[PDB]
Amino acid sequence: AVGNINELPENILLELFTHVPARQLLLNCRLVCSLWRDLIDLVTLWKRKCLREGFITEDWDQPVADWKIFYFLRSLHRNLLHNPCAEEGFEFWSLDVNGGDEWKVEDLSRDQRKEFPNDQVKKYFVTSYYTCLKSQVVDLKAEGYWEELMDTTRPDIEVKDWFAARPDCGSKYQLCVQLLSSAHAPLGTFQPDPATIQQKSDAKWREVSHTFSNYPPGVRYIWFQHGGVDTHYWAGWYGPRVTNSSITIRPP
Amino acid sequence: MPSIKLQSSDGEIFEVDVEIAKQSVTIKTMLEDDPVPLPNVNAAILKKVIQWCTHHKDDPDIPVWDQEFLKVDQGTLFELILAANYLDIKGLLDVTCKTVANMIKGKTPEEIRKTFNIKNDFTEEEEAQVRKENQWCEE
Repeated sequence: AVGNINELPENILLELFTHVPARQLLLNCRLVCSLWRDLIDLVTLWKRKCLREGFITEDWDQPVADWKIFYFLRSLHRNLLHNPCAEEGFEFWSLDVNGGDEWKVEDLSRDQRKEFPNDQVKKYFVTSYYTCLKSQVVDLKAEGYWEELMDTTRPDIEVKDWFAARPDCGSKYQLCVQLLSSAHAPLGTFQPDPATIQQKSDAKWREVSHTFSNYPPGVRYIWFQHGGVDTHYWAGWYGPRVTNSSITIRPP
Repeated sequence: MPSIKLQSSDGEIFEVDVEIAKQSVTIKTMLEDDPVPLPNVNAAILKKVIQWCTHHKDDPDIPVWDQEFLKVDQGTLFELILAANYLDIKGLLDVTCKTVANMIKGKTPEEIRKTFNIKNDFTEEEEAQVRKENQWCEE
C-alpha cells in the first residue's frame, strides 16, 4: 500500500504535475513542500508537458534558457489579431480612413491561394481609389499576457502582413505598428522603409515582417494599422490588397 | 477464449481474455505454460485493473464511467496508478493521474497539504524565497 501521495515514485509525481494547470503548479504547488518544489523546478516536468501537447518532439535540439517560460509562451501562442483574413467582413477593424468607394472584401483566386504557405487564406481586404486605412488594437492582458510576464520576460513580438500592389498603383501600401503603454503612449514604432515597400509592389502577394525585442517595461497594447495612401495619380479603382495579418508572441 | 493466467502478489490466480489483458504492454511483451506473477499488484487492485480494461477493450473530459469507477479512497488510487505504471497501461495511467490532479486544482498550499496530509517541510524564509521566484507569474 502507498499511504501518502509522496510515497509514489518521482516519475509518477512528475506525471501527476503534468495534469495540473501550469499557473497553479507554480503559484500553489511549489509551496506545498520542498519535494514538490524541487520536482516542479526540474526541466523534465515542463519538457514533457510540452511533449504531451505537441509544442515539441523527440528531435527537439535547441537550447531553452527557461522551460517554464518557454512552456507558457508556446501554450499562449496564436494570432492575436482577430479576423485577419476577411472571413467575417470588417469585424474587429476600425476603418480609420475609408475614402472613395471604400474598403471592400473579396475572394482570392484558387491560383492566388497557393501564394500563401497556408491553404487557409481565402479572402482579402482591398482599398479604394482614395486613401483607406484600418486598425486593430491588441489588448495583451485580455489575450492572456499578464503584466509581469510582459515586464519580466519581454518576450519577442512578431508582426506580419501580406499585401499586393502594382508598382504603378494609385495608392501606396502603408504599415505602422506601435507598442503602447497602459496610457496608450507609444513605446516603439515600426513602419517598413517605403523604398522596400515599392520594391515589393509587383502585382504579387508579399509578406512584410518585423520583430520587436528588448522593448521597455510597460507594454500593454499593440496598435496595428494598414492600407493605401493616395499618390494623387489615378491608376484604377482599387489600391493595395492586404490579408493574413498577424501578431504573435514567441519564446525569446 | 484463449486465456492467460495471472497471479497476484497475495496468491490469488486470475484468468483473462488474452487480448483484453494485453492493454498491458508489460504482459504483452512477456508473451514473446504456468501463471505469470505480479509482485506489485494485489488481488483487490488486480481485479479493478482487469475490470477497467474489459470495459475499455472495445474503444477507438474523463468519461462519466471512469469517474464513478474511481470514487475510491486516496490509497487505492495510489495503488491503481502504480499497477498501471508497472503494467504499463497508458489509458489507466492517464485517468488516475488526472483524477488525482483534479484534487490539486483550485486549492491553496495549505489546502493541498490537508487533502493529502503533507507536512510543511519549509522554513518561512524558504517560503518567502519561493514567492520571490514566482513574481513573474503572479498578478
